[PDB]
Amino acid sequence: VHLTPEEKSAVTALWGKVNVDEVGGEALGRLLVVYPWTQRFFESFGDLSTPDAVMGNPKVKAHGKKVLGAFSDGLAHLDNLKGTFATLSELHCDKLHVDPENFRLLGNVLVCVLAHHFGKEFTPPVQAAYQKVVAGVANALAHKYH
Amino acid sequence: VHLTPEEKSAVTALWGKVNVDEVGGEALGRLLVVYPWTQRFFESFGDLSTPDAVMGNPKVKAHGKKVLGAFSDGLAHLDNLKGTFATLSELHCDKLHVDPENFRLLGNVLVCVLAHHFGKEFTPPVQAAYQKVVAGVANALAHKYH
Amino acid sequence: VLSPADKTNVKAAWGKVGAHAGEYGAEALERMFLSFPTTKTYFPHFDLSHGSAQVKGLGKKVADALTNAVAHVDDMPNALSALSDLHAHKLRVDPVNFKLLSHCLLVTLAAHLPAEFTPAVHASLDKFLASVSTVLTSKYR
Amino acid sequence: VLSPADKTNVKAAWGKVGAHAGEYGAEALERMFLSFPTTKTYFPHFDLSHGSAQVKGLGKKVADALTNAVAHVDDMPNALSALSDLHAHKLRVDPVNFKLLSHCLLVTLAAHLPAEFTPAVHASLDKFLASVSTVLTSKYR
Ligand code: HEM
Ligand code: HEM
Ligand code: HEM
Ligand code: HEM
Repeated sequence: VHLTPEEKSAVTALWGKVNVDEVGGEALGRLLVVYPWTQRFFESFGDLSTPDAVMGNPKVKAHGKKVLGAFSDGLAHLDNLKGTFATLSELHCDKLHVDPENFRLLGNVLVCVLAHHFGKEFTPPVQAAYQKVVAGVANALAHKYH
Repeated sequence: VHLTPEEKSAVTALWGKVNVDEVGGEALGRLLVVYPWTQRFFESFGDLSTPDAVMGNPKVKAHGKKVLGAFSDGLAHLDNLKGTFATLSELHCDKLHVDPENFRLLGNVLVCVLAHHFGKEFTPPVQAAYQKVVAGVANALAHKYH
Repeated sequence: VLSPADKTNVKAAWGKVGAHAGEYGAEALERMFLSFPTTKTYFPHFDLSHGSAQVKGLGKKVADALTNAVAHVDDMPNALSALSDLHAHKLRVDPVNFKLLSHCLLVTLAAHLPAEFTPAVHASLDKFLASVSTVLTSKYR
Repeated sequence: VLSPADKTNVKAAWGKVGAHAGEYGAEALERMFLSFPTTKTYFPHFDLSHGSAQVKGLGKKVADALTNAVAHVDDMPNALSALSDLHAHKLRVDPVNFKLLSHCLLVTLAAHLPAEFTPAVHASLDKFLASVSTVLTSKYR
């Protein structure tokens, strides 16, 4: 916000190495462990009693896949995140009642997961590019709130 | 990041009653009292040892006048806050080294001062309009940071 | 830490508020819903329109909690423990929102306390509401 | 609060850092400067270029402070008393920035501790850095 050409290239290059289903399950699981108040949306998901139970929960993993799948597709539209996520924004406000701070916490966790997964390849400049991305996506998802 | 027609009207109407010199001194003074770490930018301003010393400090009053004067000028350009404040944004980053969080704190104190001064006339809808404005001005002043 | 002067200031201001506390609580919530619309995400079951009895009712409870906190300013964690439990484990309001209601409570007090809301009292009230917010979020994880 | 399990988790994870303390501290600072440029407003007097002696030195001191805190996790306010004085009375870094460095420290640890950065340990580390930040800002007003 805004990404330089080199930053866009860095983002795209790293993401091409990502298993979206796995990274999605891991990020959502970690969100519910690290920031447990985020469990408030998932009472229907069954066992969230321990960190191992959250991480291994098939419904948590399923939702992680769904969310990060949408995130992944969004990376093809870095120059139009608001347009890309407008309808999802309206949904998250009007029907799901998700406080947009949740999007920011998820972004934080995603950055930590990428760092964990990629180690030294997740260099300070690569992180900086991803911070722009997760801020952009959270801002886009928050934009139609009212 | 946009005011409604009623919101712009509400902003302009209240501001017609604001003594920008007085309110500016009051808001800057209160910033230094309520968040005393902000005194870090005013080492040369003299006595800031007690609330009464801060509020009566002629350099605090004079600078408050200048700051809120620039704020006031910006209310004539609500659709173009970024452009209006670009030059001051660069100044605050490159020369003054002021963390933009300070702009947010000053916004909060200003809203408090308007509430204190105007009382019931500072209705919840009027406050909401002013919250958009102070967020907009802070974001504008932060925009050229790098 | 709240200083002896902070505590004196808080008791003075809240004392002047007196019997209006419940009204001011509802006003603060209304200010919050209007200024910071994301806070409305916690209230899909409320009518949030101006004058709403649901907002008035919550406003009274919030105000009573603050009265109790003032009455127990030296033992706030225990006084607010049931509310810390409720917010941490049931309501699960993201901690960022407490600063938003705190600001709106300040603004409400400022709008009703022409004489009392001096810079020193403003500072003490801000510290006090931040302290209450910290207690209310202390059991979140 | 840090649970007894949090304390065990932090001591294990930070113990692994060992002699890399300086390196990781400096990396966390660089990550912060790059990701959150407003934080550079506190360092107009530093060469912030990669590999700078000033950033390396501060990195080491930040890390040793964290080591001190981990070793005295039961009484961090006393252990960090001089540093909380320094930040409150002299440096006067806005409290919002502590979350930013904390996040960058957390990222640095994740990038360097593949075996030890489990979900539970991630939670404990995040809580610990938040607690340290709280202590460091406790005297601000
Ligand atoms: C990058 C951030 C996110 C993206 C791109 C995203 C995307 C999505 C998508 C595509 C859906 C399905 C919508 C539909 O069925 O029409 C969804 C549903 C949902 N999302 Fe989000 N989401 C994000 C973050 C979050 C977070 C952080 C939370 C809560 C902590 C959340 C809570 C929910 C809930 C509760 C549902 C409904 C799930 C269900 O009915 O099974 N979302 N989201
Ligand atoms: C709406 C927000 C603000 C606006 C529009 C603004 C505008 C200005 C202007 C116009 C000047 C130059 C005055 C002159 O002509 O001499 C100035 C200087 C300055 N500002 Fe800002 N300001 C804002 C907020 C702040 C805040 C919150 C801080 C710090 C807490 C700050 C720190 C400073 C400093 C240290 C100077 C130089 C003072 C000196 O000469 O010693 N500003 N600002
Ligand atoms: C000074 C800060 C706060 C205080 C003192 C406070 C106090 C209270 C009290 C006393 C209740 C009633 C509990 C009961 O009926 O058993 C309550 C409920 C509730 N609060 Fe908090 N609260 C605070 C901050 C917040 C914030 C910032 C939010 C969200 C933005 C929030 C959301 C809620 C919700 C959704 C309920 C349940 C209302 C209902 O469904 O009836 N609170 N709070
Ligand atoms: C985990 C949080 C933090 C820890 C443990 C920490 C620790 C330290 C330590 C040990 C020193 C050196 C003290 C000395 O040499 O006497 C220091 C100095 C300093 N810190 Fe903090 N700090 C933290 C957060 C921050 C943040 C977030 C900022 C700003 C973004 C900051 C800005 C500074 C500055 C400007 C100095 C002076 C550097 C110099 O000129 O030598 N600190 N800190």
